[PDB]
Amino acid sequence: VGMSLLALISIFASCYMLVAARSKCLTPYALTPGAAVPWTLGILCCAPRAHA
Amino acid sequence: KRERMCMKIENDCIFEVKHEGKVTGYACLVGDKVMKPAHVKGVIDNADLAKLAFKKSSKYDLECAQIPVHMRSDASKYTHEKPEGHYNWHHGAVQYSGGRFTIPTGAGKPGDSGRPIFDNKGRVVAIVLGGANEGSRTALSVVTWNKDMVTRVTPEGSEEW
Amino acid sequence: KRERMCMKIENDCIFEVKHEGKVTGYACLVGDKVMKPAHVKGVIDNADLAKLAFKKSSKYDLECAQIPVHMRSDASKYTHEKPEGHYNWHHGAVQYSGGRFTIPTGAGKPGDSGRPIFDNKGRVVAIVLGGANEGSRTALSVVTWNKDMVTRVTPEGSEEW
Repeated sequence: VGMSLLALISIFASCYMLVAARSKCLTPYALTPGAAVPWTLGILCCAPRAHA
Repeated sequence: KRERMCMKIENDCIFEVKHEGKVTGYACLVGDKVMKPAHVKGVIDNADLAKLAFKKSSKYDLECAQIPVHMRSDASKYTHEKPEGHYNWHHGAVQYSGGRFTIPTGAGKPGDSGRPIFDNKGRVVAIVLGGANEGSRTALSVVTWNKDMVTRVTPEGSEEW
Repeated sequence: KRERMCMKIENDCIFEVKHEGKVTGYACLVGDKVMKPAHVKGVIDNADLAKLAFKKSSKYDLECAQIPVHMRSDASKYTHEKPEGHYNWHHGAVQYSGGRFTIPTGAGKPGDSGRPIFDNKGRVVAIVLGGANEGSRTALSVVTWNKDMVTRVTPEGSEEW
């Protein structure tokens, strides 16, 4: 039980870190009326799939 | 002429924000995005803009959202070019020298955050956040645009209006 | 002056398409290819063009075919430059602002799809597909030409005419 709990905590922490990194790297582009840089779009998937 | 068109654009593109029945800040319609400073708290005095989802970012102190389709024609026009000279503002004229927005009069008051700084051709250049009292002049803590980046300029001693 | 040869080229480069006997769209001759947008259905009111093989592409909502040899002298002229300003149209003048084609009147109605948008010198710039009601204005969803590629611009909320 302890091992499973530790593994779940670690994987959730890592997933949260990935999500936070994506959101923080992608946020400045939603504060401009500009483009999304398809090069970064492909690697960093975002909610707007085709719009803007 | 310039003042009249500036007021006409402002009346159709600026909305007050009410908190506890009092004004706290202004939300402006620039391009296709509703813009409002993050530190200002309250609700926008508009039913349509009230239910929109805002993407917040404390680093730039700004909340943005996508405008509804039926209000897309009542928004101002933007620019990213900031040459040296003078620019218009609702409380007079602002001087841009060496990357600094300075208010000669020091007429800024708390609750005036979010008022756009206008260009000569009626375009929006930047959005004010607060002012820094440097002698008889008030340096502006302002948020502006690069070609595709948002950059926040904060002179020393600035306080959030 | 401009409206005269504008509608004259429109007379020489627009053929109606009728489905169940009622007009539904217009097909125009640009360069060396007949263009009719894919969403509208019907038959071209001409024996020669109705017999041609039209290449299908639902991604660009455009149907193209190569014009016959003896209609080559009755075709308009094309270009790939889109400077900011005003351009001509069958129902008036269109406004180009920030990468958008907008109708000042908002009088666009279903059945007007495929009507070309002209330049000042009579060259063709884009083809009208549909519009989106931006309150007092309507943003045009059109298909244009890059230097060597076809691109489609569709504002949100647009409906196909």
